[PDB]
Amino acid sequence: MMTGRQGRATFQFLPDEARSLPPPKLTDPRLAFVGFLGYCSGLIDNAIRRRPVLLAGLHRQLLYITSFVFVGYYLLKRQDYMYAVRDHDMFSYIKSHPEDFPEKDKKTYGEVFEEFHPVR
Amino acid sequence: DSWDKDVYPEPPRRTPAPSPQTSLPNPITYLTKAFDLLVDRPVTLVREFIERQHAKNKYYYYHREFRRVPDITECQEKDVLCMFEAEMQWRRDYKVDQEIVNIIQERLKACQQREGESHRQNCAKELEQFTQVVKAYQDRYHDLGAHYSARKCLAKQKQRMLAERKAAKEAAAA
Repeated sequence: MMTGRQGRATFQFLPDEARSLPPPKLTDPRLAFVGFLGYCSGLIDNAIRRRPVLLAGLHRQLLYITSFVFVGYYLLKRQDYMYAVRDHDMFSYIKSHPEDFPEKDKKTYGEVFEEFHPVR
Repeated sequence: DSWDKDVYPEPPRRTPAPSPQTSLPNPITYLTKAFDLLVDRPVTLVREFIERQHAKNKYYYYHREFRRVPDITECQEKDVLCMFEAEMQWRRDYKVDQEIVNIIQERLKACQQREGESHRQNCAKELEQFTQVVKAYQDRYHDLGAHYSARKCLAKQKQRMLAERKAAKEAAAA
């Protein structure tokens, strides 16, 4: 649905306006999980090739972790941008059409009549 | 004293004076003199020893008091922050009212045992109160269900009040 957005630069991974958003922290829980996935891929690499799982290829295990965290950082950066855009469009559209989104009239519970169904 | 005497009333005790007629001795009287010397006094010595220790390092605990908060009738629909405090206050009062019915029931049971074979007459003030509170408790909290809440309590009251004002209105037209 968010394809022909008015504020848009097509075929860009991270448009310019995304730089005005806070970056994901290097201690982001999502980023730690992505790194943990890289480590799991390293162990499975040893297992399928009948190498010692925990020790063999520490250099290889290091690049599995780094590549996942490197790719994960940018995907998270774009994930938070696309959700910022959705809210930005949602709020702008609400201002442009106030009649469609009126301020609800609030009545206390002392006056609103709710039926009572006894449990007997 | 331990408990407030007003909350748990007890009419004054009247112990009739002994008046022996037989020449034999009363075995209980001598046992009472042997129980109070080999049981009561030794137990009192230990307690007095224990009581002295407590007085050396007295420390207090207080009865938590809850500030009043707006009731469910003063909360806007779907206002969780205002509905949260109102609902929690209602739950506390429900617990308090449960114990009130326990205080009254405890008094009613005590009267039946204290008055003995004449309980069916001397226990008239308690039974009147017991029926008084139980009727009030039933109206406030009954048939609400396991998932009871302040909203359902408010709805039940509004059901009773409407059926009362309608009854009062149409009584004059009889």
